[PDB]
Amino acid sequence: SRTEWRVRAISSTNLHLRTQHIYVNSDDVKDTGYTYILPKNILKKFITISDLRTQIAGFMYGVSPPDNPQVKEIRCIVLVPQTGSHQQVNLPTQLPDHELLRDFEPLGWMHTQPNELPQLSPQDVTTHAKLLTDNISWDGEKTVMITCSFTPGSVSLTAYKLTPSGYEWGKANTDKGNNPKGYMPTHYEKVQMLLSDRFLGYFMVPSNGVWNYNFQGQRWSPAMKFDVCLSNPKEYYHEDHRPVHF
Repeated sequence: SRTEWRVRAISSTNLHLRTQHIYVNSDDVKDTGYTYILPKNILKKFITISDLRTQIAGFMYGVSPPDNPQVKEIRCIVLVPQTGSHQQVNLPTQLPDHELLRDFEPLGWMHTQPNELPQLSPQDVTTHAKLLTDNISWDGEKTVMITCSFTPGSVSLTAYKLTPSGYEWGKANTDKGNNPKGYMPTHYEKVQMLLSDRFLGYFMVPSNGVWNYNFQGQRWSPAMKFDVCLSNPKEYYHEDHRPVHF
Protein backbone atom coordinates (compact mmCIF):
# COMPACT_ATOMS: atom_id res chain seq x y z
CA SER A 1 0.00 0.00 0.00
CA ARG A 2 1.47 3.31 -1.12
CA THR A 3 -0.90 5.14 1.27
CA GLU A 4 0.11 3.02 4.22
CA TRP A 5 3.75 3.74 3.42
CA ARG A 6 3.09 7.49 3.56
CA VAL A 7 1.18 7.13 6.83
CA ARG A 8 3.96 5.11 8.51
CA ALA A 9 6.52 7.58 7.25
CA ILE A 10 4.48 10.30 8.95
CA SER A 11 4.03 8.61 12.33
CA SER A 12 7.73 7.69 12.34
CA THR A 13 8.65 11.39 12.41
CA ASN A 14 7.57 11.30 16.06
CA LEU A 15 10.47 9.02 17.00
CA HIS A 16 12.49 12.02 18.18
CA LEU A 17 10.12 12.36 21.14
CA ARG A 18 11.57 9.18 22.66
CA THR A 19 15.04 10.75 22.72
CA GLN A 20 13.80 13.27 25.26
CA HIS A 21 13.57 10.45 27.78
CA ILE A 22 16.78 8.43 27.58
CA TYR A 23 17.77 5.88 30.22
CA VAL A 24 21.13 4.18 30.65
CA ASN A 25 21.49 0.98 32.68
CA SER A 26 24.84 1.23 34.49
CA ASP A 27 23.55 -0.98 37.28
CA ASP A 28 26.34 -2.85 39.08
CA VAL A 29 28.95 -2.81 36.34
CA LYS A 30 32.46 -4.11 37.14
CA ASP A 31 34.88 -1.30 37.97
CA THR A 32 37.41 -3.07 35.75
CA GLY A 33 37.44 -2.23 32.06
CA TYR A 34 36.54 0.54 29.67
CA THR A 35 33.87 3.19 29.91
CA TYR A 36 32.14 3.95 26.60
CA ILE A 37 31.07 7.47 25.72
CA LEU A 38 28.36 7.71 23.07
CA PRO A 39 27.63 11.16 21.61
CA LYS A 40 24.02 12.30 22.07
CA ASN A 41 23.88 13.67 18.54
CA ILE A 42 24.39 10.29 16.90
CA LEU A 43 22.25 8.34 19.37
CA LYS A 44 19.36 10.72 18.61
CA LYS A 45 19.88 10.52 14.86
CA PHE A 46 20.13 6.72 15.15
CA ILE A 47 16.73 6.66 16.87
CA THR A 48 15.04 8.98 14.37
CA ILE A 49 16.02 6.81 11.38
CA SER A 50 15.04 3.57 13.14
CA ASP A 51 11.83 1.60 13.52
CA LEU A 52 9.84 0.47 16.56
CA ARG A 53 9.31 -3.07 15.31
CA THR A 54 12.18 -3.97 12.99
CA GLN A 55 15.71 -3.78 14.37
CA ILE A 56 18.48 -1.83 12.64
CA ALA A 57 22.16 -1.59 13.49
CA GLY A 58 25.41 0.22 12.88
CA PHE A 59 29.08 -0.49 13.53
CA MET A 60 30.85 1.77 16.04
CA TYR A 61 34.30 3.31 15.69
CA GLY A 62 36.09 5.62 18.09
CA VAL A 63 39.28 6.77 19.78
CA SER A 64 41.12 6.71 23.12
CA PRO A 65 41.21 10.02 25.03
CA PRO A 66 44.84 11.08 25.70
CA ASP A 67 44.29 11.34 29.44
CA ASN A 68 42.21 8.34 30.39
CA PRO A 69 43.32 4.90 29.08
CA GLN A 70 40.10 3.39 30.39
CA VAL A 71 37.80 5.52 28.25
CA LYS A 72 36.66 4.86 24.68
CA GLU A 73 34.72 7.55 22.88
CA ILE A 74 32.46 6.47 20.02
CA ARG A 75 32.78 9.01 17.19
CA CYS A 76 31.54 7.20 14.10
CA ILE A 77 28.66 4.89 13.29
CA VAL A 78 28.52 3.02 10.00
CA LEU A 79 25.18 1.83 8.62
CA VAL A 80 25.67 -1.16 6.30
CA PRO A 81 23.17 -2.68 3.81
CA GLN A 82 20.83 -4.59 6.05
CA THR A 83 17.54 -6.25 6.83
CA GLY A 84 16.24 -7.25 10.23
CA SER A 85 13.37 -8.55 12.29
CA HIS A 86 11.98 -7.91 15.75
CA GLN A 87 14.63 -10.32 17.06
CA GLN A 88 17.79 -9.57 15.10
CA VAL A 89 19.59 -7.70 12.36
CA ASN A 90 21.19 -9.27 9.27
CA LEU A 91 24.55 -7.79 8.30
CA PRO A 92 26.86 -8.61 5.36
CA THR A 93 29.84 -10.74 6.31
CA GLN A 94 32.10 -8.04 4.80
CA LEU A 95 32.97 -5.34 7.32
CA PRO A 96 32.98 -1.71 6.15
CA ASP A 97 36.30 -0.51 4.74
CA HIS A 98 37.34 3.06 4.04
CA GLU A 99 40.44 5.18 4.56
CA LEU A 100 38.57 7.33 7.06
CA LEU A 101 37.70 4.27 9.14
CA ARG A 102 41.11 2.60 9.19
CA ASP A 103 42.49 5.10 11.69
CA PHE A 104 39.67 4.58 14.20
CA GLU A 105 39.39 1.69 16.65
CA PRO A 106 36.58 -0.75 15.89
CA LEU A 107 34.45 -0.61 19.06
CA GLY A 108 31.69 -3.03 18.12
CA TRP A 109 28.09 -2.35 17.19
CA MET A 110 24.81 -0.86 18.38
CA HIS A 111 21.22 -1.75 17.54
CA THR A 112 17.60 -0.91 18.29
CA GLN A 113 15.28 -3.43 19.88
CA PRO A 114 11.44 -3.54 20.30
CA ASN A 115 11.41 -4.11 24.07
CA GLU A 116 13.72 -3.97 27.01
CA LEU A 117 15.00 -7.44 27.89
CA PRO A 118 16.07 -8.87 31.28
CA GLN A 119 19.08 -10.45 29.58
CA LEU A 120 21.17 -9.85 26.46
CA SER A 121 19.54 -11.85 23.67
CA PRO A 122 21.07 -15.19 22.63
CA GLN A 123 20.99 -13.78 19.09
CA ASP A 124 23.14 -10.80 20.05
CA VAL A 125 25.72 -13.06 21.65
CA THR A 126 25.82 -15.24 18.53
CA THR A 127 26.03 -12.26 16.18
CA HIS A 128 28.83 -10.74 18.29
CA ALA A 129 30.78 -14.01 18.51
CA LYS A 130 30.62 -14.25 14.71
CA LEU A 131 31.87 -10.70 14.24
CA LEU A 132 34.78 -11.46 16.57
CA THR A 133 35.93 -14.77 15.07
CA ASP A 134 35.81 -13.46 11.50
CA ASN A 135 37.42 -10.09 12.10
CA ILE A 136 40.94 -9.99 13.43
CA SER A 137 40.59 -6.22 13.93
CA TRP A 138 37.89 -6.83 16.54
CA ASP A 139 39.42 -7.00 20.01
CA GLY A 140 37.14 -8.91 22.38
CA GLU A 141 38.51 -6.77 25.20
CA LYS A 142 37.19 -3.55 23.70
CA THR A 143 34.37 -4.33 21.26
CA VAL A 144 30.86 -4.11 22.73
CA MET A 145 27.15 -4.15 21.93
CA ILE A 146 24.84 -1.30 22.79
CA THR A 147 21.15 -2.15 22.82
CA CYS A 148 18.71 0.72 22.33
CA SER A 149 15.46 -0.71 23.73
CA PHE A 150 12.22 1.08 23.01
CA THR A 151 10.25 1.43 26.23
CA PRO A 152 6.97 3.30 26.70
CA GLY A 153 7.57 6.90 25.62
CA SER A 154 11.34 6.48 25.72
CA VAL A 155 14.53 4.55 24.91
CA SER A 156 16.73 2.52 27.29
CA LEU A 157 20.40 1.91 26.61
CA THR A 158 22.73 -0.81 27.87
CA ALA A 159 26.24 -1.85 26.84
CA TYR A 160 27.59 -5.39 27.05
CA LYS A 161 30.81 -7.27 26.43
CA LEU A 162 31.09 -11.02 25.77
CA THR A 163 32.82 -13.17 28.36
CA PRO A 164 35.47 -15.68 27.24
CA SER A 165 32.90 -18.45 27.75
CA GLY A 166 30.19 -16.45 25.99
CA TYR A 167 32.48 -16.15 22.99
CA GLU A 168 32.94 -19.92 22.90
CA TRP A 169 29.20 -20.60 23.18
CA GLY A 170 28.29 -17.96 20.60
CA LYS A 171 30.76 -19.30 18.06
CA ALA A 172 28.93 -22.66 18.20
CA ASN A 173 25.27 -21.67 18.64
CA THR A 174 22.99 -23.07 15.91
CA ASP A 175 19.40 -22.27 16.90
CA LYS A 176 18.10 -18.76 16.34
CA GLY A 177 15.24 -18.48 18.77
CA ASN A 178 15.10 -17.38 22.41
CA ASN A 179 16.28 -20.38 24.44
CA PRO A 180 19.29 -22.11 22.83
CA LYS A 181 20.95 -24.90 24.81
CA GLY A 182 23.74 -23.91 27.20
CA TYR A 183 22.88 -20.20 27.19
CA MET A 184 23.81 -18.56 30.50
CA PRO A 185 23.86 -14.97 31.83
CA THR A 186 27.55 -15.71 32.48
CA HIS A 187 28.22 -15.54 28.74
CA TYR A 188 28.15 -11.75 28.77
CA GLU A 189 28.90 -8.85 31.05
CA LYS A 190 27.54 -5.32 31.40
CA VAL A 191 29.98 -2.44 30.79
CA GLN A 192 29.94 1.23 31.73
CA MET A 193 28.56 3.66 29.16
CA LEU A 194 27.81 7.38 29.11
CA LEU A 195 25.52 9.37 26.82
CA SER A 196 27.18 12.74 26.37
CA ASP A 197 26.73 15.85 24.29
CA ARG A 198 30.31 16.93 25.03
CA PHE A 199 31.35 16.11 21.47
CA LEU A 200 29.82 15.00 18.17
CA GLY A 201 29.95 11.77 16.21
CA TYR A 202 29.41 11.19 12.50
CA PHE A 203 27.74 8.74 10.14
CA MET A 204 28.90 6.77 7.14
CA VAL A 205 26.38 4.95 4.94
CA PRO A 206 26.57 2.77 1.78
CA SER A 207 27.93 4.66 -1.23
CA ASN A 208 24.73 4.00 -3.18
CA GLY A 209 22.74 5.92 -0.55
CA VAL A 210 20.73 2.90 0.63
CA TRP A 211 21.23 1.12 3.96
CA ASN A 212 17.71 -0.09 4.60
CA TYR A 213 16.87 -3.19 2.53
CA ASN A 214 13.93 -4.34 4.65
CA PHE A 215 11.63 -3.68 1.66
CA GLN A 216 14.18 -4.89 -0.89
CA GLY A 217 15.27 -8.21 0.59
CA GLN A 218 15.88 -9.64 -2.87
CA ARG A 219 18.77 -7.23 -3.33
CA TRP A 220 20.40 -8.19 -0.03
CA SER A 221 22.67 -11.12 0.78
CA PRO A 222 25.30 -11.94 3.43
CA ALA A 223 27.96 -12.00 0.70
CA MET A 224 27.15 -8.60 -0.80
CA LYS A 225 30.06 -6.19 -1.17
CA PHE A 226 29.77 -2.44 -0.70
CA ASP A 227 31.60 0.84 -0.14
CA VAL A 228 30.72 3.61 2.33
CA CYS A 229 30.87 7.41 2.49
CA LEU A 230 30.25 10.25 4.94
CA SER A 231 26.61 11.35 5.02
CA ASN A 232 23.51 12.18 7.08
CA PRO A 233 21.48 8.89 7.35
CA LYS A 234 18.08 8.57 5.67
CA GLU A 235 15.03 7.64 7.79
CA TYR A 236 13.56 4.13 7.72
CA TYR A 237 10.68 5.09 5.42
CA HIS A 238 12.76 7.36 3.20
CA GLU A 239 11.73 7.48 -0.48
CA ASP A 240 14.81 5.49 -1.47
CA HIS A 241 13.95 2.65 0.90
CA ARG A 242 10.59 1.66 -0.54
CA PRO A 243 10.12 -1.59 -2.46
CA VAL A 244 10.89 -1.65 -6.15
CA HIS A 245 7.08 -1.81 -6.41
CA PHE A 246 4.10 -2.37 -4.09
